[PDB]
Order: sequence, then C-alpha cells, then structure tokens
Amino acid sequence: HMTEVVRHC
Amino acid sequence: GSHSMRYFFTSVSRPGRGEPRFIAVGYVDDTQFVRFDSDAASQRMEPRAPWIEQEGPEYWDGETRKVKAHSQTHRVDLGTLRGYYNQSEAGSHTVQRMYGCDVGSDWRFLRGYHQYAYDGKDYIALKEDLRSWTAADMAAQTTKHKWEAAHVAEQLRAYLEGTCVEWLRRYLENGKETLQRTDAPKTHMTHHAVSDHEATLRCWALSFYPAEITLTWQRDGEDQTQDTELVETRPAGDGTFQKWAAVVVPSGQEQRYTCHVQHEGLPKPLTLRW
Amino acid sequence: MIQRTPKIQVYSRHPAENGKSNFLNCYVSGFHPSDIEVDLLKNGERIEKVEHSDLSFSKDWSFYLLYYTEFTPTEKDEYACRVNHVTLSQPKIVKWDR
Repeated sequence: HMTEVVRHC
Repeated sequence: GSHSMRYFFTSVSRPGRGEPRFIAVGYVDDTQFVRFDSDAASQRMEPRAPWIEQEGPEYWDGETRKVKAHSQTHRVDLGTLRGYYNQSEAGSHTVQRMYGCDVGSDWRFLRGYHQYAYDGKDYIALKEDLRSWTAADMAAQTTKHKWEAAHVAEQLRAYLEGTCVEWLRRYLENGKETLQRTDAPKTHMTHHAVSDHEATLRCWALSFYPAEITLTWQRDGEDQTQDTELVETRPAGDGTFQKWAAVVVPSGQEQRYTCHVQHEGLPKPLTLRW
Repeated sequence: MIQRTPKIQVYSRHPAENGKSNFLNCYVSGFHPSDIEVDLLKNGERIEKVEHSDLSFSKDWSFYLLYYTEFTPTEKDEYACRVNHVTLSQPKIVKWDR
C-alpha cells in the first residue's frame, strides 16, 4: 500500500 | 523476527526519446509483490506474489491511481532538479525514492524511512524522528523549504507509523505460508587444488529464506579472514537465496579449517569441516 | 553524477545435473546508472528467450537485475553472460563454472 504523499521537490 | 515493507521508485530521463522511464516495486522482507512499468502495456499496478491477489478491485484501482501520481511527480522532479543543478537538457538523469516501515517480532512500529536520490547520491531524506528533513545539498534546502511549508513530514509520519504498519501486518497474515516460512540453507563444502601447495575450500549455502545469512571461516577455532573470499548474496530465481565463502589454505592443512553458518533457520549454527 | 561498475555472477538455479531441466542465471548488481545490457550465451551465441527481474536497488542506491532462462545442461555446452555498461571499456564476458 503506497502513500498518498507525492509533493513536487 | 522482525519484518519490513519497502517501495523502490526509479525515474530515468531520456532526452529526445519522449517521456521518462518510471519503475516501481514493492517488497515485504525479501519477497516482491507488486510492480509498475511505464513502458509495459497494462498501465496498471501488477501483482508479483500469489497472496496479493486476495486484494479487491478498489485496491488495484487505488494502487494504480497512486503509482501514476508518483510517476507524474517524478516526471516534474527531473525538470526541477535539472534547474536546481543548472544542468543541460541533453544528459540522462535519475531520480530514486524509497520509503516503508520496519516492525519488530511483536509486529509493532520500529522504524520508518523516506529518502530521495539524484544521480546516484542522496538528495533529501526524512530523519529517524519522522518530523524533520536532512538536506544532503545546498540545492536540497530549497526542496526542504517547500515541504516544510506544506507539512509533508506530518502526513508522511501518519503514513509510516500508521497505514504502513497496518498494511504490513495484513500482508503477513494473508501470505503466512510464504512470508512467515523459514527455509534453512542446504550446506556443503567443496575442494579444488590451485597448486601443489594451496587448496581452495568453498562453503556453500543454497535455497534459503529469508535472504539474511552469515558465513565465516575459522582456523583452529579462531576467526579467519585473510585469504578468504565472500560473494554477494544472490537470488536463485524461485524466491530462495544463495551465497558461498572461500578460503585458500596450505596443502595438508585443510582439517584446521571450519565454515560457520548462521541463519534464522538454523537454531544451532552449523560447523562444517572438510 | 556517481557511477559504479556492476558485479557479475553466473550460476544455475538448482544443482546442475546433465539432462535435468534447470535455470541459468546472470545476476548483475551494484551498478549505476540503471541502463545495462545483459545477454546469456550458449557456445558464444545469444539465447533468444531471456527474462529479467523488475528494476530495484540497494541501500547504496545502486541497482540490481536478474537475467535468467530455462536450459538443460550437457557435457559439451558452455554458457556465458555478456554485460555492457557506461563504466566498462569493453563488454565483459563471464563464463559459467559448475
């Protein structure tokens, strides 16, 4: 189960 | 013992060749259970272990949704990083992310991690307290400032402490027969004459799981490290692992030497002689 | 940009016995970047049906892949693995040894 966090770096 | 879940993400830019390549894999301990390949035909998260097939269609529709969001973000990062480092648009560059949780023997939260690489070295990472960032670079500090402003750490922590371990436990239950097994190494030694003076002893460990294992040489009960050789632990292709260690001895002196094998599956460590 | 040249191991899934079905493996690891070229060879010629693992990597950040194919060993057939990578001057060939 992957995380929902995918913020641009 | 203790257990882990880990996700590995790779994005490789290819200039002139259209979109970047993106690969994603998921593991429990040493067993891979999911995949995604931007160049495969499915365009979905695919199962890689029998037991993950117990998951429903909302699982697959969620995982695919999220994996595509990871790719999309990593597609924007390749361009952001090229800027941060003032690089050309002509080279190929690589972004890697890894995250997941360790639980101990009681299946409770031990450790959580979330770390980023650019071109083969650290870029940014979440510290062990899961509430602050370690920038590897002056360049990473920009990234760190953006994530501090959007409270990313707090949402990552909730995942690592909560959702990560909850799903880890659930896989362990569901794939008990695979994931909680122990297959002890099958052990033997071999002998090959190099000269008239010297012989190579090689101590073998085959078909074991999990992948962790120690092989050590002793001479006359003392730890022997000189003139020895130890290969990296290597996948057999059927979910088990292999490894061997070798020592070069003087002719007639074979009997002084012992191989010692420690493995979750050997309560008592094995001693092999020639 | 940090580059590392891959290690190569050539070996079989099970103990080789001539006339029994098996798998021939070439494990490449510890490389970066990820792009690599791996080919299994029978007496010097390229095997056609060759699968490989899904790209993953180590705490190193360095990558690893398993290339593998079905085969039945003989007394006369020699096998090898052919690898090529930006860190190499020329492609490396590693012969299989029982």
